[PDB]
Amino acid sequence: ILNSTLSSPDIAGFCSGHHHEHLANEGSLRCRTDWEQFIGPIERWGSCNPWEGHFGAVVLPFCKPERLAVICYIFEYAFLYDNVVEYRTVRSILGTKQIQSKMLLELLSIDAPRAEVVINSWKEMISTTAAFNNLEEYVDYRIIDTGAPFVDMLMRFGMGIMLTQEEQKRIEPIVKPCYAALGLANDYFSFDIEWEEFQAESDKTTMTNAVWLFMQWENLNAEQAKRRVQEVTKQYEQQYLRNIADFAAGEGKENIKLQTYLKAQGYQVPGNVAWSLRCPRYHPWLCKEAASLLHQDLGDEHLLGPAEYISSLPSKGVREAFIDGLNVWLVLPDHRVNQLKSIAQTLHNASLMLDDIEDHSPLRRGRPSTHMIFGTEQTINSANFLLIDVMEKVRQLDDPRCMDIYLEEMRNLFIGQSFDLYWTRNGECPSEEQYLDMIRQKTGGLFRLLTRMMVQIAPVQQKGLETQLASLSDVLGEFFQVRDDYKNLTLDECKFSYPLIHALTSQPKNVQLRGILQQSRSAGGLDVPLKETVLSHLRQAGSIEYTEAKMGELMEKITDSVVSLEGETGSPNWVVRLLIHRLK
Amino acid sequence: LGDEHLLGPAEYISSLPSKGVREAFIDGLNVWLVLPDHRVNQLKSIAQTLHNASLMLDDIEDHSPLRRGRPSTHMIFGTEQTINSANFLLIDVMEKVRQLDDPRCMDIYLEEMRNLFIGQSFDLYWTRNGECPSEEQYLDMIRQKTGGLFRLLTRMMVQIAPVQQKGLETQLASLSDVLGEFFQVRDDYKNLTECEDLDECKFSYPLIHALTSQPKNVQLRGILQQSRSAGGLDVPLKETVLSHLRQAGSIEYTEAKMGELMEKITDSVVSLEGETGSPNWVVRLLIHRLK
Amino acid sequence: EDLDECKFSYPLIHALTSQPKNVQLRGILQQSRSAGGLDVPLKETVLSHLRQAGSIEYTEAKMGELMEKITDSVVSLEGETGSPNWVVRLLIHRLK
Repeated sequence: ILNSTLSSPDIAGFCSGHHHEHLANEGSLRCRTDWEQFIGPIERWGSCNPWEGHFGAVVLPFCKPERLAVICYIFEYAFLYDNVVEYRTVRSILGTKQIQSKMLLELLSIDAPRAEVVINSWKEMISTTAAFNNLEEYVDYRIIDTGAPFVDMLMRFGMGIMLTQEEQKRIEPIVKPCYAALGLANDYFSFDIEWEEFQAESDKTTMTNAVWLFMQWENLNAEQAKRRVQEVTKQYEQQYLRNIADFAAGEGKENIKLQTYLKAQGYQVPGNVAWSLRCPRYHPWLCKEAASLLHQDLGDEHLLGPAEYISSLPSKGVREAFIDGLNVWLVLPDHRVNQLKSIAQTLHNASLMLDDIEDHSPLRRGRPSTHMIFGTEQTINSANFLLIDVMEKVRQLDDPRCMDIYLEEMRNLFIGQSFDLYWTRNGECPSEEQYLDMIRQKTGGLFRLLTRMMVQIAPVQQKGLETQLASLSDVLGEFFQVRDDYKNLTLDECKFSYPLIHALTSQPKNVQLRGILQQSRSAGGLDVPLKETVLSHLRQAGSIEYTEAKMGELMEKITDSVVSLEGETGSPNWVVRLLIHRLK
Repeated sequence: LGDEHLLGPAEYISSLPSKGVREAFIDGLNVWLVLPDHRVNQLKSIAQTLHNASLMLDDIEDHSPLRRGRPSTHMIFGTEQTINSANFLLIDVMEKVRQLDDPRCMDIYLEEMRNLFIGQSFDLYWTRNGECPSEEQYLDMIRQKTGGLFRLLTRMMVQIAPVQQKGLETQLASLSDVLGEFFQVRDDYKNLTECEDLDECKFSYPLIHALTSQPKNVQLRGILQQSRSAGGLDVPLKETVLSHLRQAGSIEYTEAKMGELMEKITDSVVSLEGETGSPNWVVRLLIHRLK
Repeated sequence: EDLDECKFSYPLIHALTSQPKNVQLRGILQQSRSAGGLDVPLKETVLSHLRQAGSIEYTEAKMGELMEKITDSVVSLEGETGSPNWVVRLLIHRLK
């Protein structure tokens, strides 16, 4: 039911084929006031056209009045949005953002369905915008460069109707006359000014416009450049009705909606034609009387809990005693010495707490493990928070760059433990060199962190020898890992270890060993006497002998690096000598 | 030796599509504060990274094989490897924080990532041991767990921004606490209306109103115990639970606090707008989008 | 069912042979062993990683090149025997 109640041909050689006013007119006006508020000063006459129709006045008088005011807001906005597309800089982005959201808030206020396609079409049109040969390829350029699909979807929003894609492909050739018309029809009048702007566009490439190409494509100047447009548009309008007659003879014999929708889509071509004839937007001189007309117109426990248990178990006390030794070489105040020992004790408890979960270890030190009294996940939280509690203490000891050292020896710490976990789930034997670098940056990483923090916040003069202590920490981090593997063999997770790499690198025909390992990774844990066999093979191939060739080589390089420090710095330290002896 | 098996879990959780809730909110607070554009993107990486560390851990404690469709990280890369890379993303974040060029920004970060972890500790009690919480303890657990990533972004965003503006933190922080309630309560309501809401024996808002009032419903406290023994109820069982909560009216008492939360959120935006005097339509594009 | 026990097939071998750093593929084929059954959501993911790495494209080559060797060899046997085998072509044709 098209309402002509409020909706009131040879144009320039071609073209053979709203009463709410202020509700629409002022609705457009609000846009200009709002846009100047946010974006920038008002400019070239908008969709208004006092005599031949303020866009929607003639272009779409059939839009439902209630949405039309917002559609006129859109009509102005779509114009205004293009009108400029045709601290302050970020505010301009901010100025964009807000008034950008003003439409959606208002547009989604009326209804969802029609907006959906319209929303999708709108950004699609903009995306399409961002050597002419024939007429049709520029039509493909300007079918969506006019915004017409979005506009006729906005016209489909005009009466708030949808065009299903099956019918769309059906009407795609049916509306192709009009779809291609909006291309050619728009240029004709726009060209008259666009080429005036084109003649001022200087840097212009081949000017994207049907008409101006026609002056020089085949040297059919103006009246003949019109004539091909006339040959297009006078036909394209007759052809529109001719195809609408074909539509009337075919798809739209009594097709109700698309018949009334092509009726509105039939006033589209005359609506832009009537609009383009005498608009101040296109003829600025009218602006003054046009403007003159407008002048007339919840606790603490349950998080610290798991940390209390693992910090109250019988400890060996190695990491805590390494700092006790180096301090004699390094000399730092007692207040700052206990601080680091608290950091070392906390961080070490974080590593062990995540261990038993990541190696199924049901007990440690002979007592129940920490993931059996508080749960598997409540333990992970406590670990992920102790990593934050250490950072609060790192700041506390006064230094700006002591934290960057912590943030580096913790990336290296985690980089190595990732590799170990790979080699144990996706069973894969690492090489001897690749195993030595993993235990280098996963056990010695904590020793490095305690070393490079002490050698940085010490009362100066202990910076030249920094490298040497980093060598001790690196050569000693290895020692613990290659000494634990013998203390642990004299595998319940079948963890690849230093003796075991030698076994499966010296006999690549020891089928039995691969089969006491794979039975351990599958059933879960080697059973009691099957471990007896695994010791036997390692005894028949060296391994046990070889591990004391590296426990010795390491034990000679530790004593070599200790000697250098003592002599180079005079003071003979004896805490480290006692610690080294008890380690043997 | 290399650096691939650590960042591996991070890349996978980043890949899967998302919503943009954390991202859009920062743009909403952007036009009340006039931040530069160089700092905001640096501020937006902390939101993506920290929310990703949350997800990888949360799936571990749910045993949910899939997130949104595509599989979870703890089923492609292993629980042990996904926990390790999760703790690395935390340390990675505290590198971006000191790249923001401010001393007390770090203090803010390690003050609201401790309240973000007390809330989770409580939430993991009430599911492993099976203790029905109180209605007010629960409403305090969510303002810290899911409303803690919001306060952390807010207070940081007002400390980095050009100072000028007075103690806007007072009203702006209060917005974050209430917005975290409208998000968790919504997630609970849009589970028992069509699920995995009860497959973890997870206590939600409907389930703490039907369990305190009607305190002799021996049927419900029997199907909430089968969950802890079978690792999740079956489809017919939940239709019994869902019909059980209707009689208690919990589905009706959840939609009553949701309206209050949307009223207190609306009021705060209006009151803080009358102060600044610059209508932030972006926050209203959000507000209608969650109704 | 081939991935249900992770029976190494031609496409899977080429995918792992080509990319040494497709950590995801290594991970899923371990989930297969650790649990016992590759679920459907994971099984769809495996197929995608092959296509992005080709693999399936490589399969057609051998599966078509093998057709070259047999077709050429059968003609050779056809000539020397002096008796046209039409029943081996039927088994061949009903196999394509």
